[PDB]
Amino acid sequence: EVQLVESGGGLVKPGGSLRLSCAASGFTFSSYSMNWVRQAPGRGLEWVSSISNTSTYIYYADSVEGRFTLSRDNAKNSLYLQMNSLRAEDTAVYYCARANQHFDWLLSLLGGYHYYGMDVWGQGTTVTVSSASTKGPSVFPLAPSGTAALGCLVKDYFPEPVTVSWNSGALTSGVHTFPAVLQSSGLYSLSSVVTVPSSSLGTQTYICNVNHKPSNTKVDKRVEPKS
Amino acid sequence: DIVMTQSPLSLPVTPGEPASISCRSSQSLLHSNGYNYLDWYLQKPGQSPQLLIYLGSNRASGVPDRFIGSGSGTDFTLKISRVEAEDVGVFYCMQALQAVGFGPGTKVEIKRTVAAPSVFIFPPSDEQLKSGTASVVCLLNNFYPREAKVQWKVDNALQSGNSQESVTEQDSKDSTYSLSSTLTLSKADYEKHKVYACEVTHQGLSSPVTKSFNR
Amino acid sequence: CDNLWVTVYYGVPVWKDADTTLFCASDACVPTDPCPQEIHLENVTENFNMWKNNMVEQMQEDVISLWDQSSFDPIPIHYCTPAGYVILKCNDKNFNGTGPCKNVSSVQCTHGIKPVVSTQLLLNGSLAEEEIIIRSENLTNNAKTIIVHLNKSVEINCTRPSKAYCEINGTKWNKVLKQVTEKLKEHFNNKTIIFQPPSGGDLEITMHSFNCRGEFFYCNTTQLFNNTCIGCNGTITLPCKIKQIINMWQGTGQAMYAPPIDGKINCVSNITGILLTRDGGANNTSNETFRPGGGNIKDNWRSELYKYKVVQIEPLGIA
Ligand SMILES: *[C@@H]1O[C@H](CO[C@@H]2O[C@@H](C)[C@@H](O)[C@@H](O)[C@@H]2O)[C@@H](O[C@@H]2O[C@H](CO)[C@@H](O[C@@H]3O[C@H](CO)[C@@H](O)[C@H](O)[C@@H]3O)[C@H](O)[C@H]2NC(C)=O)[C@H](O)[C@H]1NC(C)=O
Ligand SMILES: *[C@@H]1O[C@H](CO)[C@@H](O)[C@H](O)[C@H]1NC(C)=O
Ligand SMILES: *[C@@H]1O[C@H](CO)[C@@H](O)[C@H](O)[C@H]1NC(C)=O
Ligand SMILES: *[C@@H]1O[C@H](CO)[C@@H](O)[C@H](O)[C@H]1NC(C)=O
Ligand SMILES: *[C@@H]1O[C@H](CO)[C@@H](O)[C@H](O)[C@H]1NC(C)=O
Ligand SMILES: *[C@@H]1O[C@H](CO)[C@@H](O)[C@H](O)[C@H]1NC(C)=O
Ligand SMILES: *[C@@H]1O[C@H](CO)[C@@H](O)[C@H](O)[C@H]1NC(C)=O
Ligand SMILES: *[C@@H]1O[C@H](CO)[C@@H](O)[C@H](O)[C@H]1NC(C)=O
Ligand SMILES: *[C@@H]1O[C@H](CO)[C@@H](O)[C@H](O)[C@H]1NC(C)=O
Ligand SMILES: *[C@@H]1O[C@H](CO)[C@@H](O)[C@H](O)[C@H]1NC(C)=O
Ligand SMILES: *[C@@H]1O[C@H](CO)[C@@H](O)[C@H](O)[C@H]1NC(C)=O
Ligand SMILES: *[C@@H]1O[C@H](CO)[C@@H](O)[C@H](O)[C@H]1NC(C)=O
Repeated sequence: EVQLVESGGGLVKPGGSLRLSCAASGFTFSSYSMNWVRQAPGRGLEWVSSISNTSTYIYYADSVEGRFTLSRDNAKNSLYLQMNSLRAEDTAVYYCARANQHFDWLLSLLGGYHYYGMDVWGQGTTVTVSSASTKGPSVFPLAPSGTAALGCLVKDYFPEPVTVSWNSGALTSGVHTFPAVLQSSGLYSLSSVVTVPSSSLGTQTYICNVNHKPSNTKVDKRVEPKS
Repeated sequence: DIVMTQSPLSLPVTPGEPASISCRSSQSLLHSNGYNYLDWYLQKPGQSPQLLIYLGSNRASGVPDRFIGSGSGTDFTLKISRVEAEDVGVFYCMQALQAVGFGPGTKVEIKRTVAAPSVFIFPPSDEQLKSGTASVVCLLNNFYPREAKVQWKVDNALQSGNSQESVTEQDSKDSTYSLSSTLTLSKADYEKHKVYACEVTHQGLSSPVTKSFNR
Repeated sequence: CDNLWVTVYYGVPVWKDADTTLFCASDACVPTDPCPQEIHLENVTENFNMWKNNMVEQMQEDVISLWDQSSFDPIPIHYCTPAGYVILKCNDKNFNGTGPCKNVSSVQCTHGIKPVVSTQLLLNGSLAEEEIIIRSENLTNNAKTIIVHLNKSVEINCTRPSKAYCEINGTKWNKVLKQVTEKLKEHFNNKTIIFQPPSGGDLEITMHSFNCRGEFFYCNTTQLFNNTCIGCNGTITLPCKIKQIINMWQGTGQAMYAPPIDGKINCVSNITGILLTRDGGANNTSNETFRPGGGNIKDNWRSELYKYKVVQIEPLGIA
C-alpha cells in the first residue's frame, strides 16, 4: 504494498503556479478522505487541506484559502493539488495521506471530520520559492589562538544543497556541518567546523572542499593559523 | 479556531524507563458519541510521519502495545511503558473536531550526563572585509542538553535582530549537540567598533563563561 | 453562541431542489434562534425563480391560519427549515427577479418579514440596496403583475378625526415618482410613460385598500398620479374611507365589523414598494399606460420572498 507516490515541486518564482499529484496504489481509494499536509524547513507540521471520499466538503486552512485548489477523480486514482499564487513562505515539504471519515449533521449544514486516521503517508516532495541563482563563495575560515577548533564558512549561495568535505574526504573525527539558514536577502548560508588537536596545527594541512552543484562550482580552501 | 498545546516541549528519555507527554486543546472533543476526536502521530527524522493513536485511545495496527493513549475532554496524556532508541523523533498531537489542527511538536531525545560546551569565536577575515559585509561566528560544541542561549555583544552593547543560529542533531556516538550563531554587519560598521564577544549561558554552566576578541 | 469558525463551502454541490414544511418563528411559532447561521458557497453561479417557488404558498397558508385564529399589528416573523434541508439566499445587489445570481449563501431561517395586507402599494417592507428594481414574469403579457421595489422609504400618516385621511409629504412623492419614471423609460427602449387611476372591478383594486388597527381603509389615489405633477410638491392629503365591510381576503365569502370609537385611529407606515399593471392592446402608440391594480395578495409575499429558495441537503451532489 500500500503506497502513495508524489510528483511535482521545485523552484517557482513568486506570483507563479504549481501542481502536485499523489498517485494512489494499493487500497480502495474511493473509500477514504485524502489530506494534504506540509512542513516548513525548521518549523513543524501544518495541515493544508482535506477532501472527502466523494470529492465533497473541502476544508482549506487560513493561509491557503482562495489560492490553492483540491481536485480529484476516483478513477485515475490520483489526487492533484493546484498551488497558486505562491508566496515565499509556502516553501515546504508537502505530504499526502489518506484518512477515515465520519460525516456529521451538526456543523450547520453537513460537515464531516475529514481526517482522523493518517496511517499511510506520501514520500514527501519539496517546494521552494525564492529568486535568482548564484554561486557559493566560501569566504575564508580563521583559527585565532587548550585544544582549539576551526572551520570553513560558505555563505551567499543558491539553491539547496551544498556539501563540504575536509581534506578531500580524509577527516571525519568530530566534524560538524550545520543545517543551512536563509538570509534576509534570499540566499542560503552555512558553515562547517572540525575539532583539531592544537598540536596538529602548523604541521598537517586542513583543506575544506565545497561542492555547489547547481552552478558546477567546487572550491578548495586552506585554513591558515592566524591570518 | 482551536488552539492546541503540548508539554513538555522537550523530554529527554532513557532506553528503558517509561515516559509520558501531554496535549491540551482549547475546546473539548467529544461529539456526544463517547469517543474523542484527537490523534497522536510520530515523526522519525528524515522519514515521513507515522500514526500512533486515533480517536482518543484506540491504537493503530502495527504499533506496539507499549503506546497507551489516555485522557478525554480537554486533557490528553500519551503514556509509554518501556522505550528504546527507535523513538528518537517528534511526537505531534492532532485535533479533528472542526477542520484539522496539529500541535507544536514535542521533541524527544536521549538523556545524557550533562556536559558543557567549549565556546569558540571567529572574526571575519580581510577578504570578506574587502567584499562588502562582515560575518562573525560564535560556536558551541559537544554540549548537552539542547537548551542554550547565545547573545551577541559588541562593546558590551547587546545586539538584536541580526544574528542567525543553527543546531545539529543528537550526535550518533555521543548523544550531544553543536550550535553555531552568525552575526552580520555592514562593511564599515564592523570597523566602527573594537571589542566583539558572544555570551553563552548553557544549563551545565553555573557561570555564563564567554569569549571575546578585539580589532 | 456567537462565532462559527468555518463559514465557506468548497467542493462539489450538495443540495438539490425540493420543497417541504417550514415553520413560523418570532419573539404556534417558536423562539427565533438568536444565533443565525450563514455559509458562502464560493464560485457557485445559481439561478432562482420568484414566481414558481413553493414558498408563497406556505406563506399564504400561515397568513390565513393567522387571521382565522384572530391588540393588532404586524409582527416580524421568520420561516425556519426542518432538519436535512436548507434555505438558499441570493445576495446579488441588482437582481432582475429571476434567472441567475452568482453570490449565493445558505441560511437556516429567513429574515424577519412582517405580513402586510394591502394592494396597489407595499408598506412596512424592506427596501432594496441600490436602485429602483422592477419585477414581473413576462414583460409582454400585460395582464401579468408588476412590482416596483423602491429604494427610499416614504412615511405615510393615515389618521381618523375623533371621512378619515392619509397625509404624505408630496415633495418626496414627486421625486420618487420621477425616479420610477426614469426606470420605466429605461426598461421600455425609452418610451413616453403615462399613468392612470385603476379601471373596473370592485373598490378592492380601484381604491388602494389596506388594514390598520383592525379597520380597513380604502383610499382614492386620484392625486398620486396627477401627471401635471410630472402644486404637487407640497404635502398632500388623500381623503380615504374607513370601509368597515370588505371583500374577503380570508378565503371565500365575506365578514363584518363594528363602528369605531370617539378616539384617534392612526397608522404611520413606510411605503417601500408599488403594485402596478398595464393596459395595451392598441399599441402602436408612443406611450406606455400604467394603472395600479395587482389585486392578488400573494404578490406581496412574492415581493418579499424573492431571494430565498428551499433546497434539500445530501452529500455526494454531482455536477
Ligand atoms: C463515502 O463515505 C460516506 C460516509 O461513510 C463513511 O466514510 C466511508 C469512507 C466509510 O469508512 C464508511 O464506513 C463511513 O461510515 C458514504 O456515505 C454513506 O453511504 C451509505 C450508502 O452509500 C449510506 O447508507 C445508508 O444508511 C441508512 C441507515 O442510516 C440506510 O437506511 C440507507 O438506505 C443507506 O444504506 C450512509 O448513510 C452514508 N453515510 C452517512 C454518514 O450517512 C459513501 O457511500 C462513501 N462513498 C463511497 C463511494 O464509498
Ligand atoms: C470558477 O469561476 C469561473 C468564473 O468565470 C468559472 O468560469 C469557472 O467554471 C468556475 N470554476 C468551476 C470549477 O466551475
Ligand atoms: C455577497 O453578498 C454579501 C452580502 O450581500 C457580501 O457580504 C459578500 O461580500 C458578497 N460576496 C462577495 C464575494 O463579495
Ligand atoms: C432577468 O435578467 C435578464 C438579464 O440576464 C434580463 O434580460 C431580464 O429582463 C430579467 N427579467 C426580468 C423579468 O426583468
Ligand atoms: C421607516 O422609515 C423611517 C424613516 O424615519 C426609518 O427610520 C425606519 O427604519 C423605516 N422602517 C421601515 C420598517 O421601513
Ligand atoms: C435609488 O435609485 C436611483 C435610480 O435611478 C438612484 O439614482 C438613487 O441614487 C438611489 N437612491 C438610493 C438611496 O438608493
Ligand atoms: C410573453 O408572452 C408573449 C405572448 O403575448 C410571448 O410572445 C413572449 O415570448 C412572452 N415572453 C417571453 C420572454 O417569452
Ligand atoms: C401624523 O399626523 C399627526 C396629526 O397631525 C401628527 O401630529 C404626527 O406628527 C404625524 N406623524 C408623524 C410621524 O409626523
Ligand atoms: C418633504 O420632502 C422635502 C424634500 O426634500 C423636504 O425638503 C421636506 O423637509 C419634507 N417635509 C417634512 C415635513 O419632512
Ligand atoms: C376618486 O375621485 C375621483 C374624483 O377625484 C372620482 O371621479 C372617482 O369616482 C373616485 N374613485 C372612485 C372609485 O369612486
Ligand atoms: C391636478 O392638480 C390640479 C391642481 O394643481 C387640478 O386642477 C387638476 O384637476 C388635477 N388633475 C387630476 C387629473 O387630478
Ligand atoms: C407598519 O408598522 C407601523 C409601526 O412600525 C404601524 O404604525 C403601521 O400600522 C404598520 N402598517 C399597517 C398597515 O398597519
